Amino acid sequence: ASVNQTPRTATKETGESLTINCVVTGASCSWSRTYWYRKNPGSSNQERISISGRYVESVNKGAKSFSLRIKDLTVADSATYYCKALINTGKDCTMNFHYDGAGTVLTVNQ
Amino acid sequence: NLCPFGEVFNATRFASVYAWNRKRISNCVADYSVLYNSASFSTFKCYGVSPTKLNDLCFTNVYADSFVIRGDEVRQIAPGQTGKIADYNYKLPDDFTGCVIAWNSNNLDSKVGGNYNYLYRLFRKSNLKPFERDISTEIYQAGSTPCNGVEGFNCYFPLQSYGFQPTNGVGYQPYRVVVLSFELLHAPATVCGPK
Ligand SMILES: *[C@@H]1O[C@H](CO)[C@@H](O)[C@H](O)[C@H]1NC(C)=O
Ligand SMILES: [Cl-]
Repeated sequence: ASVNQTPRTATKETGESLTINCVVTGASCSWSRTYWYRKNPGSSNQERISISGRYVESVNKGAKSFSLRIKDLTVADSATYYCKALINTGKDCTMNFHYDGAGTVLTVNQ
Repeated sequence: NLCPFGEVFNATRFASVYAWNRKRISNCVADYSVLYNSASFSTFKCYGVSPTKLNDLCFTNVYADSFVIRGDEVRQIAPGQTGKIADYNYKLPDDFTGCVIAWNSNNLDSKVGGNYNYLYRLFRKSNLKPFERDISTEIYQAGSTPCNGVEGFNCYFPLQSYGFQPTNGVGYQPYRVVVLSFELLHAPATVCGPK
């Protein structure tokens, strides 16, 4: 059905870190993480987030969740962050579509 | 009783080509004349069967694959084609028996500022076999050095967004595609036409 992404909004000072969690919801079928991405204010572009260095990700099939962690936050990290998953659906779990979380609006100050 | 072809063509959502969908059609009657007598398709090509004769034919099973690609890639959805789509996303066999149908879907699948929700695979260690599907997301090692799951030079994420913009010319616009496979095996037929 859907992906529940938390937190929906966030404010942090420079140096802190942000953790985002995405829970696959209303699914009796399997799913997989596709990627995370950001939209910068005033732009429609989706910038995929490459996982390395200060971007750490994890996946927890037991809890039907996947997460992203961002360390050493800077002002330019202010953006809305999204999680994308590929989810099987339908009676026999025979179809698949991509679903996005509703996003985390990150504001970074100082 | 009546095959659910409406659900395939009319579906509000379509798959990304790399994660293409397949619907098995069986134990039902199919009136294909509704398709071929429709002028809303930009491509309608059959291989090994004449579409007008479908309404008087029976098959063991029918399969309906669906996905979105750009207009100038529809050419790759044919037997014996090469290209990123044919090689790395959706491959028909050389002896394909079925029909390829497509139409411009700019008015559903384009978005102002760009629709990034349709993806394709850009790299792969080897070509797909016919009707193989690959939904993996491993970093692609394009040079000699192992990537160890980290992106960088010659270490590439293998999926890429189309980014369909309404201001794009028609070759770059999204096309919805339906591939019908007609399977004939030594078994009772379960998909027949109205005759
Ligand atoms: C899609 O739905 C409309 C509903 O009015 C129907 O007339 C049409 O035949 C359907 N398309 C197909 C391919 O069955
Ligand atoms: Cl994490």
